[PDB]
Amino acid sequence: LSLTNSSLMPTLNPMIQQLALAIAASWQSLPLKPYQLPEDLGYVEGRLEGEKLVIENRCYQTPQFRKMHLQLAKVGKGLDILHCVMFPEPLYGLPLFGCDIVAGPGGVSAAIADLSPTQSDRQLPAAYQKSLAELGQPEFEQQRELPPWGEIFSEYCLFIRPSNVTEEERFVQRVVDFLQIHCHQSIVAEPLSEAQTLEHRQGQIHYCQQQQKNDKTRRVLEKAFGEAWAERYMSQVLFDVIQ
Ligand SMILES: C=CC1=C(C)/C(=C/c2[nH]c(/C=C3N=C(/C=C4\NC(=O)C(C)=C4C=C)C(C)=C\3CCC(=O)O)c(CCC(=O)O)c2C)NC1=O
Repeated sequence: LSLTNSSLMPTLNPMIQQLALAIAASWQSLPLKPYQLPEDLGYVEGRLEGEKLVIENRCYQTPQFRKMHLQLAKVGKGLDILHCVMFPEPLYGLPLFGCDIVAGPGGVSAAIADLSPTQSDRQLPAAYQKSLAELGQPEFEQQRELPPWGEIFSEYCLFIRPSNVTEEERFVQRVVDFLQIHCHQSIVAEPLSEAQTLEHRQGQIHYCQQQQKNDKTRRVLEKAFGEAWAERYMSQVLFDVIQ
């Protein structure tokens, strides 16, 4: 999963670079297998009437994680995006790790990270609640309220505009902490019952359906590739509904 030869990495916002490295480091020694995206996608570029969008995809799986997708993107010279989701295998009932960072010439505008529930009661498993609580409440000067579709995110969801380098680093460290908890819980998780697996699958389906309501992503994709491409990308590459 080496990022050493990434074409985008050298030109991305430093917070995005550090987060990409931290995600890759978390995954590096796992029992990884490739996950083939639709059309074996790995790098793509598109332009219509405006700026070009350039995307680099990395995607893996393990027995506990159905799909581990790290996607870096740049629109034109200055708009930088990191997208990451670890989709759980429903059999093990783990939450969804996700993060999104958007940055421009004015710095990072949006930083989101969560471990999101899949249970019918919309709660994280008890072990996650406990480990997350023990991190303490992080201090951020510019909190942002989630849009309605963001009901899918846990009570521990971060959504901020970082105010300075200190906050950028605090946010990255909290994502590192989330990944450490997630990787640990994955090694103590056992296969669940058919009824429980079903429940968790539905939580993941709902997560994907709600993520597809995000017009901030959709507009960026549409401006570079058009409506049909954006719909296929969001529904098949980013947030595939398992069935
Ligand atoms: C893949 C391509 C991709 C694009 C083009 C993208 C764009 C993107 N996402 C954004 C917001 C956002 N992004 C998210 C969250 C997520 N988004 C996610 O993909 C995941 C996994 C999460 C959460 C774990 C949220 C909650 C917002 C704010 C939405 C809003 O303000 O309405 C914004 C607005 C930034 C701002 O208001 O400062 C843009 C331009 N994000 C992307 O990932």
